[PDB]
Amino acid sequence: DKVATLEQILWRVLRGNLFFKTVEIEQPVYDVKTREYKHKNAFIVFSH
Amino acid sequence: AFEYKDMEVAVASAS
Amino acid sequence: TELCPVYAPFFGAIGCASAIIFTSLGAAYGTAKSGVGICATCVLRPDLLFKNIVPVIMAGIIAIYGLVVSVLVCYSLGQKQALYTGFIQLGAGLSVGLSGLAAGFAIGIVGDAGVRGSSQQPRLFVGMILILIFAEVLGLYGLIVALLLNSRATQDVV
Amino acid sequence: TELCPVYAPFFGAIGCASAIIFTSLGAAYGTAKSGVGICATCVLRPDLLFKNIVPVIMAGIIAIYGLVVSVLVCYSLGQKQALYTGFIQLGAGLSVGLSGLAAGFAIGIVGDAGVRGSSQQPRLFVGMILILIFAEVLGLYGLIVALLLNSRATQDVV
Amino acid sequence: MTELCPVYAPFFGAIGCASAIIFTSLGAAYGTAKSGVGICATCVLRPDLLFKNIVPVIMAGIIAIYGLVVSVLVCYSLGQKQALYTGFIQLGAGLSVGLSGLAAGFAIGIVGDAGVRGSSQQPRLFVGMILILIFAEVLGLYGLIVALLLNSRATQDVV
Amino acid sequence: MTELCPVYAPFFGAIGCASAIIFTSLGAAYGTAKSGVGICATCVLRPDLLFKNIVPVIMAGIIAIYGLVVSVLVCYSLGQKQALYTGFIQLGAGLSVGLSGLAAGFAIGIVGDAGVRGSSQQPRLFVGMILILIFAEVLGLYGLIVALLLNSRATQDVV
Amino acid sequence: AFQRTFVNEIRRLDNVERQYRYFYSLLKKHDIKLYEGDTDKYLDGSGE
Amino acid sequence: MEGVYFNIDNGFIEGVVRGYRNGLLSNNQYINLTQCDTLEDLKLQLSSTDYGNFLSSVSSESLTTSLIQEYASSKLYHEFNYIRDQSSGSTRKFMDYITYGYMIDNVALMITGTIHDRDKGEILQRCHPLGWFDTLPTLSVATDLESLYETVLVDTPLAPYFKNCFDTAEELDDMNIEIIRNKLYKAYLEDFYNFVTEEIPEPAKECMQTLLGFEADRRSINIALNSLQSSDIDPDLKSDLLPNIGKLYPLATFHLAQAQDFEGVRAALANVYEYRGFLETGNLEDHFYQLEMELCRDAFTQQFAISTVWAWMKSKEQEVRNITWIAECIAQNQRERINNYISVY
Amino acid sequence: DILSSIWTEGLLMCLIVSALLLFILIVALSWISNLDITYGALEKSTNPIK
Amino acid sequence: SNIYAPLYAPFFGFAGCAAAMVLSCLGAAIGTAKSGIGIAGIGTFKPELIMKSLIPVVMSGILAIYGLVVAVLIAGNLSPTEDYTLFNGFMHLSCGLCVGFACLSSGYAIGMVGDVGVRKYMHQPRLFVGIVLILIFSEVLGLYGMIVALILNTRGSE
Amino acid sequence: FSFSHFLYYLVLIVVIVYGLYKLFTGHGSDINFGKFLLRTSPYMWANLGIALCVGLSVVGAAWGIFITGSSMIGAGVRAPRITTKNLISIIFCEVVAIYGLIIAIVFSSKLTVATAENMYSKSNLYTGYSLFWAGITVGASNLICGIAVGITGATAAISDAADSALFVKILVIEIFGSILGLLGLIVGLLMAGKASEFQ
Repeated sequence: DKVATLEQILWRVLRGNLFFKTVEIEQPVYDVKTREYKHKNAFIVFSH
Repeated sequence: AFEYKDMEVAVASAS
Repeated sequence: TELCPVYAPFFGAIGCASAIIFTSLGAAYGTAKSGVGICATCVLRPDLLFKNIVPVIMAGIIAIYGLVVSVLVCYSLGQKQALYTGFIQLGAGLSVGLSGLAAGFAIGIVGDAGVRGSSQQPRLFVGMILILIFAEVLGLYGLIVALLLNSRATQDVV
Repeated sequence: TELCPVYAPFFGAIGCASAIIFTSLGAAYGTAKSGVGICATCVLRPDLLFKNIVPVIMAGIIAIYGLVVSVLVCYSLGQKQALYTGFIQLGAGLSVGLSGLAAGFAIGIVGDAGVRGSSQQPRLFVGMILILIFAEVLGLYGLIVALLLNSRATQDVV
Repeated sequence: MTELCPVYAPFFGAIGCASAIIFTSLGAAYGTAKSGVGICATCVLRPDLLFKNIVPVIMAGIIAIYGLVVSVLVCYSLGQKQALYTGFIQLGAGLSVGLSGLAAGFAIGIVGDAGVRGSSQQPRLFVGMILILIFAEVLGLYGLIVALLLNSRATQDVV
Repeated sequence: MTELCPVYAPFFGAIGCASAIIFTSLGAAYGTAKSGVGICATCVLRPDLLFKNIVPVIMAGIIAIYGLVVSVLVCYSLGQKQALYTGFIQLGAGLSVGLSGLAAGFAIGIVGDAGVRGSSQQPRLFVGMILILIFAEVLGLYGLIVALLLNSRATQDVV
Repeated sequence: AFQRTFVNEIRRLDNVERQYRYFYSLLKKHDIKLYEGDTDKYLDGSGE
Repeated sequence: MEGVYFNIDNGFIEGVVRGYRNGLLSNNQYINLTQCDTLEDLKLQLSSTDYGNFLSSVSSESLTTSLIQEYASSKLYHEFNYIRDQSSGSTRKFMDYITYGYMIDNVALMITGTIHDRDKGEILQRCHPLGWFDTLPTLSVATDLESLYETVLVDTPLAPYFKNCFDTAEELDDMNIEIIRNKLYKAYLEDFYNFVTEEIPEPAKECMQTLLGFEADRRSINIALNSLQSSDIDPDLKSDLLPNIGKLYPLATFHLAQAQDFEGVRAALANVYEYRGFLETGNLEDHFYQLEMELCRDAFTQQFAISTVWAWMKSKEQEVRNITWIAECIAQNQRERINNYISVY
Repeated sequence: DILSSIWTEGLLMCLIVSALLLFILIVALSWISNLDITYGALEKSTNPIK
Repeated sequence: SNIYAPLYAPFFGFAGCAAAMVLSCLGAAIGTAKSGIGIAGIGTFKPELIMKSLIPVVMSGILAIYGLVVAVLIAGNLSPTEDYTLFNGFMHLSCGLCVGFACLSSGYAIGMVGDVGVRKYMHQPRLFVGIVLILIFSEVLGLYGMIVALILNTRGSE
Repeated sequence: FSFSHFLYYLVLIVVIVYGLYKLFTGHGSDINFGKFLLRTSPYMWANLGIALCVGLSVVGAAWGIFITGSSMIGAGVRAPRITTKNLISIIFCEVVAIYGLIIAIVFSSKLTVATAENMYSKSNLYTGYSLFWAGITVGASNLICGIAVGITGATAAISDAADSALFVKILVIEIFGSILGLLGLIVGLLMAGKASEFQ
């Protein structure tokens, strides 16, 4: 849900010099905090 | 009278 | 000649146009209204794409109904035809066109609701297919009425 | 002949098309307005899906009434018909069209409300069915007037 | 002039030749302006997907060519002394292509902007966008088939 | 018929006799409703000002009496064999009192609502809103005078 | 209702009912079927 | 008239919210709650109302005054979210406009809590779950406003309301955040009045105009009575905090913007008829709550109107304030002022 | 003594019936166009407070 | 034959009956429906005030009696055997329009004042005598319409 | 932009310019509404009366039914016992269409075939005029009656869900609102009383 929100916020912070990258996770990760299945995915952001 | 209560119609009926 | 006047092929060409115009105008609403909901719910669940493509296909069958009726009307026009043939051709155009328009509204709204609903509950998809079959026969009834009119256009015409 | 002029088939051919254009346009409203409430209800409780599809079926009977009147009226228009038969065919088509157009709207709105309010309070299924049966006999009343009026189409006309 | 081909008979053929390019231009204009705002909003964050997103505009450009084809086919059958039958046929062919292209252009714009906005967050929606844009492109193709069949007759034993 | 007294002539006096009572009833109804809404909303806290604040309803009921007077004076001039001149005079005499009474009814309704809602908070405002409602009522009287001066000429020196 | 007699027994017994509903809810998340003794005869029947 | 086209998409909503109205506690039920001895007696006595079996599955000894209002508020918020999921078109916009006023309070609470260096998780609780907006916890960074609006607030629906707010360019203290909150709430009340005027039909139009006028008047009086305290504000800098609607706007907001002491506020309200019985009293907010409840009761007489959705939502929130006030007196044995609840139904 | 040469009493009846049927069609499609979906029931929101 | 009595003159006389009944029924229904909303809106708070508050529902029922009297007097001057000149048809159209628009305006006024009067009656018991006086002033409009119609009805039937 | 208002203003401009042209040319009697009423066939007027009677009665019944039915289903979630109590609010809306059936049954017995000569006579034109306006009168009165009784039925359902002692007092208003359709029926049967068939 929150990949586009991160990428938009980090675009507006880093002024268009971001190197965002993401790869999906095909199985749902059952959480206990909430009680749904929650499709997640990875991210990496490069900055010095 | 008394009747059989069937717990699944009593657990969803409470909360 | 009081039964084949000069303005008699106006209504025939108007009906031949009206079939494809109103069925394409209904199919376009169904396709657009469904595809906005398909492209919105498959940014998260991309493996439901070829399963959710059903309401766009059922919206595209209506244009084939209009095409069949307008082709069959177009192969019966002529310069010296009667008013009776022209009135039958206009009625057969308007029936399939406006019934296909109604079925296109129904398919568009129910596809846009049901595709967005089937991503939360996986068991709703056969319910959407059950409702979309009841919307698809609303164009098939108008197809039947238009073909049944068109069969009477030249039978005892003098 | 001034008793059977040449524009006399027009009032038949637009009365036969009006029976299926107006009833399918009401069936589309009933089907879409009910199926949206069906797809919204069954996200949380999907075991009520094939029980709540009654107002989609019941809105599909009105298009059958329009199809029946369009078949009956199409079997009685010809080139040399009179104005008496032409205006009776117009009256039958307009009767079943205005009666199927409002019954479909009422079935849609009441079926939407009933499908949404049968999730909470499961006793409101019987109330929904009892209101929807009384909004289905209105298109029945138009069917009855159209048949009663078509019974005198071509019997003593010259 | 005479009874069967009067002097107001080339009026309908000129309305039919004009309205074939006009409503298809309206359809192409909606599909280009509506889907092209979604391109300029998407390609700020993802610039290298620019030429994969021009495909709704190429789909909208084909609809304007259909009206061009029908309008140049009708224009080489106009005459000072043509029948009312020919004017009616040319009017119907023009209206068929025009209003079918108008409906197809509305559908291509409304699917295309949401598809471009969606197929950048998800690189698997490109194929689905192409497929739904194919189903809305063939509507103008159906209108073109109907108008080519109408213009095909138009002079058969018209005297 | 006669060339000066055609058969369709008492149509016009039929539209003039009706429009004197149609449009004054709309003005009287607007004035009465728009005033009475303000009278009910004010007398919740001040019930002793109930009979003093009902003069906007009395000012708006005189308009219907104006229209009633004109409609019963036109009616004893209508006949089967009258002229077009008489029907034109009756049409104009109906329309003058009708639309002038509609305007007076709108003014009485608006100013009566605003003055009844304000006079509970200031007892020296009531004579000031009487003085405006005289100016809002003589408009219908001007329409009445024009209608009666017209009606005094619908039969004089005709043939 | 809080001033009637026999209200402390109701509080004790529906505390027990609350705990039994908690047990039945805890038989979810680990799919264990309830016993369901179908002998509805040793309580209700003839003889009353 | 109004009932001809109202029930096409709002009849089920109307019937459900009128049935919600019928569960409001009347005056005898608060007397029966007042007579309770312990808090379990309050639980049994609330079980015989339309709250019934909502403190089931808690305990007999984990029952606390905080937990009672937490559950009684969560019931209300689930009911609001149920009504809003069945709405479409204009009613959905009406209920989103109800939500924005809680979003503003969440924004001010998060920005204030960021300055005092406390935990993000404890500001994310006590933070009114109805105005949520998923990017809210991102407000715990970058303590000036220009790095808040340019990163996260432009995507919110609160973005049009930050127009009159950019006159500072520094970090924020407790005064500046309250100025920002008052300016946002001014722009919100004016925009929601303008939405009601152009788009809601008439018997709900006039009801929502007088209800939003009351809200604007109460905001104006509290801003005037919180600005004569230990501060120094230029009088034209205070007229930007008072909303442009209500029945005390075109004259009395000129005088409240210039009131230097407490007698300048009593002189400004002395001309308006519905007020000036308020500044000699016990509590001052117990006049506003009483008058709001008499306004909300009058809104339930209009039958084909969505103002009912407002009038329920403010009445039920009064009810959760009453029960807590009883539960704060039973758990602390402070029966002296226990009958000071506010009940109109 | 006829009505007209172009606005005859047979063209006018066809136009009266066409105008009535167009009026009913336009009113019905205006009812059709004001048809919404209530999107809030078809999705779900996180809200980690609740 | 008779130049003053053409054969289309019954059309306007029946349009008089239609206007007189339909617009009076509309005025009575607007007066009854808008007033009953306030009567049932006060019912949840003070139920004991309802049986006194049924004055505007009875005030608006007399309007349909005005239209009914004028319609049954116009429809008794119509016959396919009698003479029935155009003057009589123009008079009956004028009768119908007078009664109909007077009763429509009076019913609107009774509806507005009855709604706001019954709703503001649960707070002040002394406000009832002022409601009845404004409701008497709002009902004389339809009486004026009926007087003009009775004078025109006895004036054109000669 | 109010495009329908632009259509209204265009129609008004064309009507005024056309009538003013016919006056100033000298041919103002060419716009002859009386000759239209003698040359138009009486079967048109009779069948439009029958069709619009039953169509408008059914439309009013359906309108009143969804107005009362939506609120009755919404007020039954918390009080489900209002359902069978308030069914007669729907019964009053649905007898509106049975009156349209009765009128269409009475009037369709007069649709006989006339002869070529003796066609546009006084009696046949009278029968067309009477059936047209009688059908319009009973259909429009039944549309208005159905909508009014539907509004009162929705309000009575809300009041029954509030307090069950209120439904007896709100049912009185539905009795007043239902006499309007019966008066429409009486005037429809009386306007076409002396009208012969189409001999």
